[PDB]
Order: sequence, then structure tokens, then C-alpha cells
Amino acid sequence: MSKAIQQYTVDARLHAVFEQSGESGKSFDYSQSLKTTTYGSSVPEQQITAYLSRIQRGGYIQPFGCMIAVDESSFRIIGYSENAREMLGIILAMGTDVRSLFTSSSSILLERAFVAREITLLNPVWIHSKNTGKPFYAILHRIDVGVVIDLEPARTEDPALSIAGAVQSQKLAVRAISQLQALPGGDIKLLCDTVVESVRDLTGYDRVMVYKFHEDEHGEVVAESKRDDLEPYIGLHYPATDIPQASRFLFKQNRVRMIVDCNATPVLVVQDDRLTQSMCLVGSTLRAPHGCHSQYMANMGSIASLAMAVIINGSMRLWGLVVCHHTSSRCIPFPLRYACEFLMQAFGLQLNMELQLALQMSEKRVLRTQTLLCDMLLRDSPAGIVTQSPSIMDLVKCDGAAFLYHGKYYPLGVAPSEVQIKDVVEWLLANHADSTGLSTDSLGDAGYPGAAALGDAVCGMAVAYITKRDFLFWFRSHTAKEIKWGGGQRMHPRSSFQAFLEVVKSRSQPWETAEMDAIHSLQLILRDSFKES
Amino acid sequence: GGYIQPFGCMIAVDESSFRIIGYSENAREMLGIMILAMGTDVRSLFTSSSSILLERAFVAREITLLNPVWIHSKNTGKPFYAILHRIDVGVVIDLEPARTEDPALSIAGAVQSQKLAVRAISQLQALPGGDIKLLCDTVVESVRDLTGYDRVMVYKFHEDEHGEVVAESKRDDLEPYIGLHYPATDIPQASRFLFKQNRVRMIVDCNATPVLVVQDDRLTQSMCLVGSTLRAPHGCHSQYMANMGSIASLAMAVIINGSMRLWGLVVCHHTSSRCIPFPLRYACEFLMQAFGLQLNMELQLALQMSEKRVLRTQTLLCDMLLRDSPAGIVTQSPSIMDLVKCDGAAFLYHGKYYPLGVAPSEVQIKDVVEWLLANHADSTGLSTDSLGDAGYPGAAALGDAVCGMAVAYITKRDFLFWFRSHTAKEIKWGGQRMHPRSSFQAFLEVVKSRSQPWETAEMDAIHSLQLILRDSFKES
Amino acid sequence: RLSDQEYMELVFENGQILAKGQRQRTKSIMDLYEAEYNEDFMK
Ligand SMILES: *[C@@H](C)[C@H]1/C(=C/c2[nH]c(/C=C3N=C(/C=C4/NC(=O)C(C=C)=C4C)C(C)=C\3CCC(=O)O)c(CCC(=O)O)c2C)NC(=O)[C@@H]1C
Ligand SMILES: *[C@H](C)[C@H]1/C(=C/c2[nH]c(/C=C3N=C(/C=C4/NC(=O)C(C=C)=C4C)C(C)=C\3CCC(=O)O)c(CCC(=O)O)c2C)NC(=O)[C@@H]1C
Repeated sequence: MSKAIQQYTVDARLHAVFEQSGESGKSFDYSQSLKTTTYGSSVPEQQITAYLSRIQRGGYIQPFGCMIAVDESSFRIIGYSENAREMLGIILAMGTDVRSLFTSSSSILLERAFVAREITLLNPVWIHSKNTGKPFYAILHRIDVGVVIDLEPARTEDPALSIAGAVQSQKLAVRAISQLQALPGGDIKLLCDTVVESVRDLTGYDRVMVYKFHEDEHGEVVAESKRDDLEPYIGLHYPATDIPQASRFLFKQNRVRMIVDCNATPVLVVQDDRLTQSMCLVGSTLRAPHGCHSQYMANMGSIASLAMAVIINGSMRLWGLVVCHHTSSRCIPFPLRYACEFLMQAFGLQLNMELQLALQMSEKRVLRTQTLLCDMLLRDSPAGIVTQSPSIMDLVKCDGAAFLYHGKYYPLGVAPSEVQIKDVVEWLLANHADSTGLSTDSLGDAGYPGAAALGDAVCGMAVAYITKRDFLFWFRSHTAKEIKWGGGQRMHPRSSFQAFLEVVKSRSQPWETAEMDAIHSLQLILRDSFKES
Repeated sequence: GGYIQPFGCMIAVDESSFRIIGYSENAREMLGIMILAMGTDVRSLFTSSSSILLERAFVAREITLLNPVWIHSKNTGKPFYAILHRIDVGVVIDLEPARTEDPALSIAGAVQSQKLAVRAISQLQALPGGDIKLLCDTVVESVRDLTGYDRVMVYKFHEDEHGEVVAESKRDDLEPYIGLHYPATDIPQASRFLFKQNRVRMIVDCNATPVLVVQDDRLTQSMCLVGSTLRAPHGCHSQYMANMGSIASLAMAVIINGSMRLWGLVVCHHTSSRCIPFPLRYACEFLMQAFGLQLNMELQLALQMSEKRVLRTQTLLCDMLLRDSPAGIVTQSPSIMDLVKCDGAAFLYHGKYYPLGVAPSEVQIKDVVEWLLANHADSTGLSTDSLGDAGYPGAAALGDAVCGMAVAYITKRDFLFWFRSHTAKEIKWGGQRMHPRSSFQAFLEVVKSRSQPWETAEMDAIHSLQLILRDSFKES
Repeated sequence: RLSDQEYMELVFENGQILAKGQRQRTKSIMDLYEAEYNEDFMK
């Protein structure tokens, strides 16, 4: 059932384990929980439904702003955060008219915002508390039971200064986008580095880094701009379970999510007793992070956070994140968040450009290599495709290759010894004689009796059948060979790296669909050439 | 000095001393002063907070980082948006009155510019990513929704520098201009340079009387009223817009990678005077930036796919060459006509003529070969956009059917020809006085007997196939 | 046409994780701006 969709059960089980650890007064054993909670198995629909409700209908918000959910028509309050009375300087209770909590002009603007059909040009609204005059950004969104208003306090100053702050944030984002446009192109690493530097300059967080989500759904730190004294984290890989799939969905929903202080006490959202279930906070910008991620951030040493989703066209796909961490509490103004979202949209567009261009270039390179291989095979002996410079090892990304031809073994790079390759061929014939090739991440998981002997040097394989006895092999080493980072009960980045290395202990990198397509095309060409000889 | 549109005001001041060195005639009325005079401290014309903001903008290294300064007139208190830019002498301030006076609504609109830009760019993101026409149509619809102008169209500037209306969304009762072409001279190169510099050009009312900009007599040269957003349109373009029936205009440059290149424009026209508020203008500007980015993406992807298709065509032609005699390349479906965009092709092989599609007769092609030998004997290949311009005597005999012609040399007797007809063949549109119809007719006159230019990629493909066929002929 | 973002909730129904959505404009954004940003109420 896919990989992401299968991860929902693992997320639910880990969430339950964390909740039990909290209830019993124990400490969440991260490494043991990951080891015990593996993909597959069975989980009743009750558990997954409860996990989803607790994630999306937790009932707590961040104390840096307040929340008021009102009836769409009657403007009567159906829910409010416990800090709303203190935040607004305050009567506030169930059934109270929300228009009585703000000045007359603010109430009129709220009325105008509510009566909108599909799009409203007062969202957020700059409103003032009736009792104190405290300015707020009221960000409105619609939930099944009414309209939720996220009141984020705004700095008291001259309105010209607020407009100036918004203008400066947007112009910084525009300048960053202009810098992204004027790049050489065809280099994703340079794009990520430029975006990281621009985002750190724009937001001012202590640390800013880009996470790329792999087809496995695990994440990698592909870029970073940190404070000098802070520990580097570039090159770091962590399990897929560290960012639950529900959280990734919510990050696609909330394109810019801000956590002001992980150690701040969440504020309960008092709710009307007549509502069927807990209020939905999916769209709320004040939704508090679960204790799981709060504890993870506290252990990490990061207090504030600002995660911006990288969305590419794929019905959109979350290619990754751009997360800014701070060593102390940090709340940024809403205009700066929208400037960040605009910059992230530009980054997503250009990143999709780069990915498609890289796909085209890989196709062209594969075609050139195939043509050269055919030319050598036609005007040379078969060994010509392995004894010459553009050998089969250059067709796809691999740590080695091999050709078995009429009992002759021609290895290249890292390949099994002659006896080992005979054993592999015997296994393939015994168990996989009904196919014309197979791609394996790890020979150990595929059931090869002796993959341990090959060790970490040879983990993956992309054997292609040419005849009943002639074979083409492409070999890869375990992923940890190509992973280097300068660094497990506690939820800490080192624990995550160790757990990831445990997950991929005996697995190589996945065989990309394009690489297998290239292998199969080359296989068809070679089979056609040989069957006529 | 120069002239500005009466919908705003302009004051140019000395950067170091903030003393006014020039201003528009309507500045006093715009600011409610009707004091304002040469040498007056500009900070005395606005409130204290406005003066602080102006000073902060002045000392900024990159002034454009805070263009829209929200200031207030000291006399009337009305809000203005001051756009500040630098000139050779001092700083020019374009003061446009702000229709929204309520501070809360002003802040809300400032944030709504960002919100609307984000939503429009999100609409752009959802596109599959392999269709420029779809991108242009989406941008046109988004811009018309944001601004509400009667007409919104995308102009693409060809390699010739002439423009084509590649997309359009208009009022139902207006004449369509999609598919129209106009000469490159309709947009002077200076205007193109300005669109590259000042990405957004707004004309509120073409028929409004422009306002003179009086500058200090002590200034050596005329004030560089170039990057100003209030610059009045020239009489030529004002009369052109009046004739067209368009009173208001909002042109936005489409910028891609070239050093940046002006791919075209997204121009909004209105039948009556129009001046949309700043939040919508900036939402449109951000959407245009995102559109330029994605359009550069689409162009690069199109180049990659064109290269892939050309390589596949060459491979198929090689297979045909191996399978049979060379003439076989002009007998099967994947023929030389698929190598490059053309209206016809021809292969001369050992004195045998094999035409395809629109090609000249045997006598005409023999005459063409004789002309090529007489004038272009020492050549490995060539491309002509118009045979008449090159100097072929028989061009008139060929007519508009064959105007552009590309020759690839195989040997002294074997040739490959790619023939392309005149441009007006694939241009269709309904439609002296400066009018859209007159522009279209002038363009058709410019390209009367001229085909489309032969692209660099097309000639590279032709040369590659030429090399392959020369090697094959030498082998055979 | 442009519209405000609609937020969805994940639900586990029929053994599937479905992004079930929570819960018409004819005038242009400019007309909406003129309507909503009218200051007559401040007089
Ligand atoms: C006069 C001596 C020439 C001239 C000058 C001129 N043009 C522009 C800018 C534009 N001219 C456009 C006109 C066309 N051509 C068409 O056939 C057509 C139909 C759709 C249009 C809209 C054009 C596309 C622009 C920019 C868009 C716009 O602003 O409307 C300028 C710049 C003036 C300014 O913007 O400040 C000048 C000076 N125009 C002519 O037609 C003469 C040949
Ligand atoms: C519960 C046992 C798990 C948990 C839940 C959880 N994670 C997120 C989101 C993030 N957690 C990140 C993961 C890592 N892990 C690393 O190795 C690392 C980098 C050094 C980090 C920070 C991560 C990058 C995110 C995205 C947001 C962010 O970075 O702040 C969430 C949702 C976040 C939210 O509520 O905003 C939850 C609930 N985290 C774990 O690690 C546990 C296994």
C-alpha cells in the first residue's frame, strides 16, 4: 500500500507509544520505538482515526496569539482560547457577539470579511480591541462549524511604520527572487544554497536549512546557513517517521508554519458543548505542536521554528521543506510570513524547472551511452561494452557492474568475485527464472542465501537477462557509504541519524525508474543484437 | 523639464540637503499648498513621521527596497504613496494620492497585495508545466481578474523584434486582437529598455493634459525623468491609444534569462480612464515576476524537447540510410521534412529530384542550383529568409509559395533543400492613421515575400544531418 | 478565478486516508476592492 500511505500506521503507533510514555511518567525511547514499530502489521481504524483527530483536532494553540471561532451567520462565539480574555485586555463567553470585542470600525470590517462568497480582500484584518485598543492581525478561515479568527498581536506603532515593515519584507523577498532568476541554471545545489542564504537574510533566524524528501520518504539536509558557533547539520539524513505523513499534509496545507516557543505552555481552546466534536485547527496559524515535536525541538536545542513547504508540480507534491530554527523564542510579523511564502513559491517553480531539466539531461546522456554501446558491440566483440571507456557501468549510477558471457566474467568497479557471481546466477535461475531482470535494494531482503558474504560492498543489483546464461549486472554499495555527517533513546538529531543508518544498514540507494528503463532498453538492444549472432 | 501625467505629483530634491530642486506644476494643488518652491526643505511639506520615513529611504543603499512610502501632507493630512528613485542630481519622489485614508484599511491593502500575489502564483503552480500557451492564458485571466481592465493581452517579441498577440482576455463587445502581429517599430527600442528597467508602465488617461516639471535653473542638464512612474506618454503613443479606442494602459514586462531578456509584455487596456489602487498593482507585479520565472522554465524545457526530437529524427534518417539508398530518406514517413519546421523539402541526388510538400519544379530547382553554384560555390550550406533579398532571379517566379530556403551541401551535385513559405501564410486576423489595422498591414508589408527566420537550432540540426549524409555518401 | 485557500482534514474512511474538504463570485477583484474598502462607514 505505497510507502507514504503505509507510514500512517507507523505514525499512529509511534504517537500512541509517545502518549503512553507521557502518561506513565517514563521517557520516550526513540530508538527502541522505531525498532519495534516497523512498517506493515495491522492497526484498527480506531487508532488511526484517533491519531488523526488528535493531530488535527488537538484543542490547543500557541500562547503567542489567541483564537476565536464564531458562527458564520449570527456572529456568536462558539469557541475561544483560554488566553483570549487576557490577550484582548478584557465579557467573553459562549454566545457572545464577537463584534462587541472590537471597535466599531473593526466590527464593520469583520462583518465585511464574513459576508464574502469565495475571496475576501480583508483577510487578515487590522483590528483593534474595544477595551484597550491593542492592534491585532485577524486571520480568518472557515471550518465546518463556522469561522475561526486567529488574532495575532501586532506591534503598536505608526501605521506608516507597519506598512513600511510589510513593504520591506516583500521587497526583500522580491530581491531574493531576482537573485534566484539570475543563476547559471541546471544546478539544484546552487539553487538551494542561494535560497537558504536569502531566507536567512529575510527572516534572521539563527539556523536555516533545506530538507529534501527522498522516494523512501526519509529526509536529507541538502543546504544550511547557520550561526558560526552552532553545530552544522548539512549532509544529515533522518528517518521518514520523524515527519509524520499527517504533518506533511498539514505543511502542504499551511505553506508557512511558525512555532514561537517550544517550551511555552499550550493554551486550551474552550469549546461550545453543543458541537459534535473538537474544533478543527488544521488551518489555524496558532495550532500548537504536539508534545512529541516540542520535546524533539527542546532536545535539539531549538526553541523557535519556521517551516516553509517546497511544493512542486507532481496534484501537488511536497519536495521538502525550508525550516528556520532559532535558539530562542522568535515570532515574526505576518507580512514577513507572506513574503517568505512568495519566495518559497518562486523557489518551488524554479526547482521544478531544474528537476525537469535534469530529467531531460539524464535521458540525453543515457541515449548517448546506449548509442555508443551499440556502436561498439556492432564493430567489436561483446567484451567491447566492458573493456572500453564508455562501458555499461556508465549507463546508470552504480558502484560497479559486470557482464557474464558464455562463462566469461567481466567485472567493473566493485562487483562480486567469480564464485560469488556464479552463486548469484544460480540463485537467480532457481528463484527468478520466470522474469527477464530484477532490481534489488538489498540482496539480504531479497532472500539471497549469502548476501552477508558480499557484505556492504555489494548490496543492490539490477541484473538484466540477455540469455539463459548471459547476464548483465549493476551493483551498488550500502547507502551509508555515500553518507557522511560529522556527528539513542533521546529525541536528538544524532539519534535520528543513527536510526536512519539502522534503517538502511544493508540497503543501497533505490533503483530509479529511469535507470531501470535505461537498463531495459539496453537489454532489448543487446538481446536483439545477440540473438542474430 | 519633462512632462508627467496629471494623476500624480513629482518632487525632485537634493539628496544631501533635502532641498527641492524641481517639481511638477500640480504639486501645490496635489499637496493642498495652494510653501512649495525651489530650495524649500521637502521634509517641511509632510508630517514628522513622513519626514523620518523619507530620510530613512534617502540613506538606504538600495532605495528600491522601500519604494511605496506611505506619507502624509502636512497641510491637508491626506495620505500619499511616495515612490523614490535616484537620478544623477538627487532623488525623485513620485507622490500618488492614496484613495484609502483609513490606516487600518491601508495596512490591510498592503498585506492584501502579498496575499493576492500568493494566490495568483499558486494558480500558476497548478499548471502541468509543458504548455506556454496555457501559461499565457492563465496569466491573462489572472491579470484581468486582478485589475479588471477591458482588455488584457500578452505580447511576444520575436527574434525580428516584432510583436505578436499570443493571448487575450477582453470584454465581449470589443474587437479581438489575438493572433495579431505588428511591426517591431511600434515599440521603440528606448521603450523596450525602459520596460526592462521600469517593469510596470501605467497610463491613467491618454487624453489628460500632461503636467510640466519645472526644475531649478542651476541644473546643467534636463532632469532625468526616465524611471519616474508618472512619466507622460509621448504624443505618438497617446494618439495611437486614442485611435485604438483605449484610454488607460497598464503594461508589465515579461523578463527571462538572456543579462535579462524582455520576452514580451502583459498589457491591459481600458476604454475609459482607469487607475487601480496600489495593492492590485503590486499583486500584478509579483504575479508578473512569477510568470517570467515559469516562462523561462517553459522555454528551456521546450529547447530540451526540441533537441530530443531532432536527435530521434536524425537516428531514424540514419536507419533509413543504412536500410536502402540515400534517396530512401525522402520516401518514408519520418523524412527530412520532420527535421526542421518547413513548408516543404527536396533532395537532389545524382541529378534525380525528389520533392516533398511545397517545393519548386524541376526546372526551377535546377535554376536555383545553378544560381547557388554561380554565387555560393565555396559554401558548405546556407539559409535564406527571403530568396528575393538574397538575389535569386527566379524568386518572383517561385512566388509566395517558396520564399525562405535552406541548402545543405552533400557534394558538387547532391543537395538537401528545406523550403518555407512567406510569413503571411500562417498569420490570420480580421483587419495613414495610427491604428491596429494599419500596424497589421504595415507588418504584412514588411514580411511580404519573407519567410520565418531559420532558427539557430534548426540550422544546427541541418548541419548535423548534412555531416551524417556526407559520411554515408563517402562510404557509399 | 482567484479564491481563498480551502483547508482539508485527513479522515480514515473505508480503509483510506482521504483529504476531506471542510464545508460564487462574479465581480472582479477590483470591484470587490471598491466594495469592501469603502470608507463611507467612517464618516
Ligand atoms: C510612433 C512614432 C510609434 C510609437 C511609439 C511608441 N510605442 C510605445 C509603446 C507601445 N506601442 C504599442 C502599440 C501597439 N502596436 C499594435 O499594433 C498594438 C495592438 C495591440 C499595440 C498595443 C505597444 C504594444 C506598446 C506598449 C503597450 C502600451 O503602453 O499601450 C511607446 C511607449 C510609450 C509609453 O508607453 O510611454 C512609444 C513611444 N507607436 C506607434 O505605433 C508608432 C509606430
Ligand atoms: C514523534 C515520536 C516524532 C515527531 C513528530 C513530528 N515531527 C514533526 C515535524 C518535524 N520534525 C522534524 C524532524 C527532524 N528530525 C531531525 O533529525 C531534524 C533535523 C535535524 C528534525 C528537526 C522536522 C524537520 C520537522 C518539520 C518541522 C520542523 O522542522 O520544525 C511534526 C510536525 C511539526 C509541527 O507540529 O509543526 C511532528 C508532530 N518528531 C520526531 O522526531 C518524532 C519521531
